[PDB]
Amino acid sequence: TDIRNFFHSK
Amino acid sequence: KRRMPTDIRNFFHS
Amino acid sequence: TDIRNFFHS
Amino acid sequence: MLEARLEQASLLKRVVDAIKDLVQDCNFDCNDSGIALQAMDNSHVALVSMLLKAEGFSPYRCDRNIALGINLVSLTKVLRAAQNEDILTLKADDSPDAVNLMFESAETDRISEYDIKLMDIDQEHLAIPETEYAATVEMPSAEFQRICRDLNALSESVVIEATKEGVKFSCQGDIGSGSVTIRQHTSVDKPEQNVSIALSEPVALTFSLKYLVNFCKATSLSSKVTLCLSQEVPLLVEYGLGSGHLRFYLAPKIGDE
Amino acid sequence: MLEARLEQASLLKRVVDAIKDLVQDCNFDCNDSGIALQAMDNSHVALVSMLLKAEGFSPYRCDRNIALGINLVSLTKVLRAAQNEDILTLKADDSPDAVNLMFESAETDRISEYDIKLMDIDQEHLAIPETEYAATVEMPSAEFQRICRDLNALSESVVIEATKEGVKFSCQGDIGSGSVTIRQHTSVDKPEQNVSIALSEPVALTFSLKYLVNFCKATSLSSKVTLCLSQEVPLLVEYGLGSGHLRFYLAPK
Amino acid sequence: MLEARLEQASLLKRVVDAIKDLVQDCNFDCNDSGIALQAMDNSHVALVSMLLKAEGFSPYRCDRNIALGINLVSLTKVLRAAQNEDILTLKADDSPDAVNLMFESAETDRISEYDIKLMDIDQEHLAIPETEYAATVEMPSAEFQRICRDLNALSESVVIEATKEGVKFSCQGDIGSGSVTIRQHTSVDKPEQNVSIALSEPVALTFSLKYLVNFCKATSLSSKVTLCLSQEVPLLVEYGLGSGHLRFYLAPKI
Repeated sequence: TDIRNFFHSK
Repeated sequence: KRRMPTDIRNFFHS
Repeated sequence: TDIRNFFHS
Repeated sequence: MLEARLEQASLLKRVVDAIKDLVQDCNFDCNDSGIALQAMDNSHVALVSMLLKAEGFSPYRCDRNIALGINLVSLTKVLRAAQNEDILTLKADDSPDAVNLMFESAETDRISEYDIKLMDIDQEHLAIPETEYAATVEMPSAEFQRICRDLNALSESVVIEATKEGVKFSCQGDIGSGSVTIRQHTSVDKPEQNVSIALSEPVALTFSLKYLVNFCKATSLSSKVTLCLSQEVPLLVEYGLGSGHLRFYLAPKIGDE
Repeated sequence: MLEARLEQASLLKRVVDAIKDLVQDCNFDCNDSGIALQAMDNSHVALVSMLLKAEGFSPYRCDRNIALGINLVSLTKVLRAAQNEDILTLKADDSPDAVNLMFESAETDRISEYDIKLMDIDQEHLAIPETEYAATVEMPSAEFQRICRDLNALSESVVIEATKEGVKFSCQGDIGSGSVTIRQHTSVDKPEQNVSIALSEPVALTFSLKYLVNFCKATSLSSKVTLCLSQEVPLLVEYGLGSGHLRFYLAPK
Repeated sequence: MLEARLEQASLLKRVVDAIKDLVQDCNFDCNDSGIALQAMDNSHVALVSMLLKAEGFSPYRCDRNIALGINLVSLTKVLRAAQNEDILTLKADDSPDAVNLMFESAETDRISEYDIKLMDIDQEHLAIPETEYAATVEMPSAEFQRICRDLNALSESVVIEATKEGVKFSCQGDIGSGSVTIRQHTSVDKPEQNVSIALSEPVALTFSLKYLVNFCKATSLSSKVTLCLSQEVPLLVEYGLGSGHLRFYLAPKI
């Protein structure tokens, strides 16, 4: 549900 | 609940 | 503040 | 089965918007003559009587008599998804659990398709008799709507007095009193403002302005409205649909409110 | 006996819509010159001064001086029942408890009639002195309304600075600061957007934007607005009615 | 230090209006490229990626890289005071405490100036990996907005099914079910109603209609909208700005 499961940080 | 006088069912038959 | 400081009653 | 298509969805949208705020849940009785509706409001003070004649649909096909019990708020939400200039097709199976609506774009290959779950509604149909009315008033529908809105801002009840001079809508309230008097206006260059008064006997009755304001939500259906009055019978407010009609019956106010 | 007939009812509609949100209950003082109104708001920061000259009424007949005490919300509810292009007839007896309003349609042979109960209002009359203003600004009413609403979205107070170059409306808030500067502007093609500034002395005063936004509800009355300023007198915001005027006076902060 | 002047302010006005209801406070990263923005909503369900390329400003001049932390409601209040056809000038100094906006009247000699106090925003930057989508749909932005609103009146979720024939948006709710099927469409003189499907493999994914309705507030920016779908990646809804883009990424409902 979290978009950050598809886009790596930094 | 009783029908009140302002009620179209007093004017039009079943 | 308060219009009546400029116009006499 | 049932299949009936309107070339322009506008009418049905407009028809549903003129009824939904008065009555929510109703049966659409479909037969060879077309799609009819008769429904009373929850307080049983007003009655909606609609006939959409088969003439108005280009293919109309109703193999057996069918009652589609529909929630008008749901139908309004679905109809809002149709464009005014779409092709609308209403469909139903022989043993339907839902009603199917199809909106087809005139330009482009766009197809919107919806299935509305039906309701089980037992409708208490009344026999409305072919009355010869003492007073028949043909007037601009928008003018009647403004009269009703204006007087509703001042009061809850309106007295309608139809005589040889004209018809007078009067009311009284906390602010004071008010009246709007119209006389027939035999033709004009722009004939949308005509007033016709056919009278055989004076009438004077009191009605709820809330219900009349709700009735005036049919103003979008026609530029003229017809008021039919007689002592001891309900008021009839009629909007013509052409190959069909929408009628509102309102019992007069009898109280001390 | 009083009878005052307006050829287009819109005028009274817009005047009452321009007054009601500032002052609710008001006296209409009727005399030979016409219909006058003077009222302060409930917090006594602004003053409404309206004059409707007899010239604007087709027959004007006011036999005696009389005060019509009216609740403007009730009057607004009744006035909404008139069309913009209707003929309005106002009538009153010499010792009245109510006022008679008549709306006649131009085309259709329709007649509407209302009787509005009057109220008793204690008359606060103020003496407004013949002022020579240091700054006089004529500008589009819609532009002044846009400026007032824009800056009211940012702050509660506006500084009006009239100088030789032009007029500057400035404000400061938690978000930051803002300013709109207008200059002397005459045009020969589109003259509705003209700005004239007559200055004899630079002026700088602070005012409540809430009251100015309420003043700008008179925008429907005229395409031009006049702002009159001096360092020690209240701001004057004036809208011309053709046969009369609607003026708002605002004490500085 | 930083100056970006818009020849017609409307663009920025619409751009901020397409973003404000999704994300409140954002960093506008200004560099030699122009002005970029990357922001997740408070959900962490969607991601906004905006690029306004240097080409679009009359002079664009950025001496040093700068992050302008702006509250979008305040920026909307300031931008509402500009006309669509005003001349817009954005400026910022080195180490700024505020951002300066100037609106110049075309006709009159009227000048508006606003200074918006900047914010300190810790945003956690994300890496967008430049994706190849299985299905790419080009369609009228207004039609997509109408579809999203229509289906949002009936349900919370929409299934988008892309095939070679066309695209089907379907939903299920208490009222019943609904679907809008659009087809691959070409027109010559009127190309505003064209629909293109570039597909290598059929796709079918489910998304939140609330977020799509919020995305469709960018409809005023372009007459075309692009939907990009593939399994294991988020949906991409892209609006072209003319020398720049506004992109929304939405994770599917699992």
